Amino acid sequence: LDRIDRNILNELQKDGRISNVELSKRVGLSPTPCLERVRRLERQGFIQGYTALLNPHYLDASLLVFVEITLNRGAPDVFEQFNTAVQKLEEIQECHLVSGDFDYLLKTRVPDMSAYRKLLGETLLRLPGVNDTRTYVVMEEVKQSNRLVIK
Amino acid sequence: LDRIDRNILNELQKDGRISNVELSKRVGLSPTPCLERVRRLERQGFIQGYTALLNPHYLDASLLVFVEITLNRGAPDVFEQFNTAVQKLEEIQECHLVSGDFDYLLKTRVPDMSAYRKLLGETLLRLPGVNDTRTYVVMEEVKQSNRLVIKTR
Amino acid sequence: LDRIDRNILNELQKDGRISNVELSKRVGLSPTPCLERVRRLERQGFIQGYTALLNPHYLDASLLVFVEITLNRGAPDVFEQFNTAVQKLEEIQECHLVSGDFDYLLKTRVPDMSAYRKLLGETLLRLPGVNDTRTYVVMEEVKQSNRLVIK
Amino acid sequence: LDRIDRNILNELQKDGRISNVELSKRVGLSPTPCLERVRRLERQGFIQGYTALLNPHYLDASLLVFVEITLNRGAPDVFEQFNTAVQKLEEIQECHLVSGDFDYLLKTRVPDMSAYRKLLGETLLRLPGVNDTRTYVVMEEVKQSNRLVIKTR
Amino acid sequence: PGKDLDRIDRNILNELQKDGRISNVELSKRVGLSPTPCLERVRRLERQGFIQGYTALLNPHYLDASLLVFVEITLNRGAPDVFEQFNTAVQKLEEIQECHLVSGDFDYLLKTRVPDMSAYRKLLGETLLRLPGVNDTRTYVVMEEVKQSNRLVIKTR
Amino acid sequence: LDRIDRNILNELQKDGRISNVELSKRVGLSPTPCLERVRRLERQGFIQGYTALLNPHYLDASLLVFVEITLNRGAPDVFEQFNTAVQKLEEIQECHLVSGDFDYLLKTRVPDMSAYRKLLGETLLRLPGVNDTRTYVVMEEVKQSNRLVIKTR
Amino acid sequence: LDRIDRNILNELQKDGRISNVELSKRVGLSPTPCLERVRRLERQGFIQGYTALLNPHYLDASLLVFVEITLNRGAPDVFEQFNTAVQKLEEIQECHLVSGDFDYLLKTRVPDMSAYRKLLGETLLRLPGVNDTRTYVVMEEVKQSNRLVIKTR
Amino acid sequence: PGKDLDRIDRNILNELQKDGRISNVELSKRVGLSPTPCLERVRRLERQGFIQGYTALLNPHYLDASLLVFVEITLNRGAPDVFEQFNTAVQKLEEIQECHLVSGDFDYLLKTRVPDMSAYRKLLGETLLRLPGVNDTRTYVVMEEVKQSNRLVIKTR
Repeated sequence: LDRIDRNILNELQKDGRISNVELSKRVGLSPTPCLERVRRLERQGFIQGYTALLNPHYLDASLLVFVEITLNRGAPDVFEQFNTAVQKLEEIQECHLVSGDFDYLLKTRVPDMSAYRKLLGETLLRLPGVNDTRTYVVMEEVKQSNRLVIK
Repeated sequence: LDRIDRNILNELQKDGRISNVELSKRVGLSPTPCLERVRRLERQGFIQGYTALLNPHYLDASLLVFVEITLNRGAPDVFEQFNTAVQKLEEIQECHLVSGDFDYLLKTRVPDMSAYRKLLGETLLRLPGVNDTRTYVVMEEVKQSNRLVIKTR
Repeated sequence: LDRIDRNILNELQKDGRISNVELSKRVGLSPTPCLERVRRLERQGFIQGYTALLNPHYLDASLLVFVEITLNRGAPDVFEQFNTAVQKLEEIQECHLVSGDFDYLLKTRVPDMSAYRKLLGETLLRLPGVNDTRTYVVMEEVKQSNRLVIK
Repeated sequence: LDRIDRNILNELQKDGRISNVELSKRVGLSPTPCLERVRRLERQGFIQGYTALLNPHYLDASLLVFVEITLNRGAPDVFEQFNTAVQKLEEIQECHLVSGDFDYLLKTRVPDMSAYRKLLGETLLRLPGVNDTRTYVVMEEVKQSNRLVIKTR
Repeated sequence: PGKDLDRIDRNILNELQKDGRISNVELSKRVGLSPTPCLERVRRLERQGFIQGYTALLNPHYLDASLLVFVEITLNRGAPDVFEQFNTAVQKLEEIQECHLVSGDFDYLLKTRVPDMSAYRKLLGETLLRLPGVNDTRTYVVMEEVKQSNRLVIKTR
Repeated sequence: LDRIDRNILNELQKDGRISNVELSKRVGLSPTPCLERVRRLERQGFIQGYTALLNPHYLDASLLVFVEITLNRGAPDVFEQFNTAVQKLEEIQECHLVSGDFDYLLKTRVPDMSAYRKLLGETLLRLPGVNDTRTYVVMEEVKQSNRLVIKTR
Repeated sequence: LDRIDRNILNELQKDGRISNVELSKRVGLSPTPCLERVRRLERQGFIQGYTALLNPHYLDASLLVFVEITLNRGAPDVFEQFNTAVQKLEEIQECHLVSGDFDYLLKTRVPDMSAYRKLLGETLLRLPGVNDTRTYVVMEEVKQSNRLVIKTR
Repeated sequence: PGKDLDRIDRNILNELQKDGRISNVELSKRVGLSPTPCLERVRRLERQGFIQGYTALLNPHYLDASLLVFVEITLNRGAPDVFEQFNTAVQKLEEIQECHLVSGDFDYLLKTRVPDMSAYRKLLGETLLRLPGVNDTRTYVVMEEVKQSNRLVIKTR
């Protein structure tokens, strides 16, 4: 939880394609000193992993859509079971248990407007305990970065 | 739109921090032969870039919250203004313009439940055009991966 | 308004590509007798015209979307002017002045989810007098026939 | 995806009832040379078919009305059932499955305002799954053309 | 252009509604024809259905019913007859003079007349919300009645 | 209030065209006796007058439509203007000023849906300072009686 | 009610920890005199007791959340069960049974948003015959005083 | 794991809330330490902020306030301070003991106490709906109070 590392944190999420060469340079250390420090950050918990970003506008997935799901609270394992079922599906980026008129907010991604339809009713609406599902297609995404705010 | 490149992609996202040789190790290729190919993907538009994923639990953003915002269609630049004004605010991660009741959906991470009350109506409600702002706090984030679905085929 | 013509009406909208050869045959007359009758129906008002149907799933227009528009009643020519402005736009199949929470129901058609966005705010939301616009994209069209019901 | 075929299409829709030669008259082609080409479009999938457009004002369908229907998500076959049950009803023209509040949008033409009250709750409300049905009658239809947008280019 | 409604029967109708107690004799004078021909005339109108009946008008102020209020009933459909069950259930309460099934955000527009506000509050819910399956209700108390005439528009040409 | 009177009113309300010889038989009294009572029952102000009921469907007013009208909150006088200016309009059968999200509620009848579109805007929207105007066509007028509730006890 | 008493209550409500020597100075009377009054003021039942106010933020209860709970309309006894079974739950600060779209309203406090997710479902959803359960986290508790309104006049 | 709250100050707190009039002496006995050390102890707690103050509890039944009702206020945002203007405006009416700004379908959850139903009806609108810009309101009358304790949860370990 050292403060000096915060720089190694921001730059790292800024360009995962930065080896000790440039990573352990812009910071203010040598290719070994803190490069072993950013390594410790990978185990400490900070860095959970690394990944590359892509533009679905290319790979069949140029269509993003959110889905509000409201399932009827029946058996105590209502959510527990749901979560341990929705995760087993990769065609859905996110999913959160919120508070209000609905319970979950899935963020599924698909190619065409036709694809999504097929996703729901076949599996999405086939999830355990679902009762109502309001679909919201995004006509324009103006911001999307899992990057946090490191000072 | 290549074949082997697909596995390349799937591999890079399954693990971004990979060495040149390792990146072309279990893919079915030779070191020098195919490891720089990724550059054409980065030049064209396949690879948008690379980034590290940190745990918001161990950083100053332990709390997450969504918001349904509705912009008042006053001037045609109603949307244009919102967009070119919400980006500057690093407090919010994802921002979308959807169809339906509300118009925008913002996924924001405020360190504390109060911080959000602060973010809201001090830099949030004061956004270019806005009628209502229904907020939905997340009690349990169960899935969160910006990873797409690359399928060999 | 002859009854016997109703058959010539249904078949005609059933296959516009039916010349006197087959059209003036299935009915029960000769290639001349009523073929001159279906001609009269074209002037009488019944037949307004003929057209061919296509599947946008091919030609860039595989994305259909409805838009509820609610404009603030300001000057008496509020609708009059609107209608004499929205018609001058071809990228919109239908448009009706309804009664209720909103005033109009446009049926615009476009290629990608990105196209539509560009349509609105640039022109759609630029229409004279508009104040609120709720967008509804169709994820699945299960029926679409301008065909009426002739008995 | 041809060039001249585009003008062909635009012409056919601008006027379906056209003779073989006339269909290839002002397009920039010769009679026999290009008039049967349309067949490949009809065989492939470009031309869905031809139809005549009659005035609902002079027929027994002078009145038009839209309806926002919401189906209750009970069984996954909730949609499948609605679909394979609304087609059989020739009383309704267009039926769509949209996203948002309600789920379906039906454009129907009932001869008289009463006829609709009849159509509704006698063959309408009794459809496979349904919670609410908000109706919006049309006071003035200003635009109605199934014509698409073919642009030369 | 049909209907073919007698140029004279029209005036008859307009007259009867304008005044529902007019004598046939005077009536026949106001329309021209002899008394007898007018009687079997209004009769054939009162027969067909053009005329549903006659009634007297009372002052909603001289009798406990001064307060007039409108209500909007948006009910939940779930028994393909709900609109019928509801309808054939509001015809039993004289405390409501008009019930209509309109399109839009709500389904029913009711016109109710009660003496007090608390008289309405009573009618509301204790008999109103309890009506055949209904979600919520919007209430609009009349502040002033500028126009109110059940008179139709007979085109006496 | 005289019970026989209250009974006269009721009977009369049920049907006023009835003869005194009949109205007398109902209340159980000689013709003249209460016929002079129904007379004073008028003069006093209990009976605003008599009228016949006509079926709109048979004539020309099958389309009954209620309109919700709101006025500009600017000049306060507008309302008083609106009032004495909306009575003249024959097509407007009833107009009430209520308290709530809107200001007035007009009950109008017309033949064609077009007729309405004509009324609205050519004269309806041109009314003394009008802001909003929401329309509600009726699908079924399940009840319409100006009859009050008199208790014959 | 004695004005001095009503004044004693109020003063006491404002702050009860104050000494009698002080509470006596406020009401303008010798210590003993009304100190015996505040005593009978207790015994009678006007004062349910005394308590200190603690800031939740400082301790561990910065997340205050209200939950709307509905029960199964089956067995009527459930409610009586729910009641005497929900009091034991320390995390549930307040529970009221109201009339409306839902049955109860519980005010609970927890440290982490996780803590809530834990409560809800592990014990909260396991309550005596519960049907629906809508949660409402609070962003700002702008007012919280069990103080009543006593009129010192 | 911080805060570092004295194992003894905790019991102090729990005690003070359990009973707000306890004598310091008795208090010091209940926690162990001598009276004096306990006094400058509760003081440093009453100083920092752990303790906001002391109050007596009155019977909402022996005083006109028997009826308790909850209301849900969903207001319209349009003056980026509306939430502040509203908040700093509900703190002037003692007839409302709890006002919270929660997420979801509505914005405010208020807890109001009035003697009569008509007393509430009065508070409602005449002072309620008139509050700093608010759309509509939902009302929930308490039928029975099963649990009600402002007591927090001090972990005396």
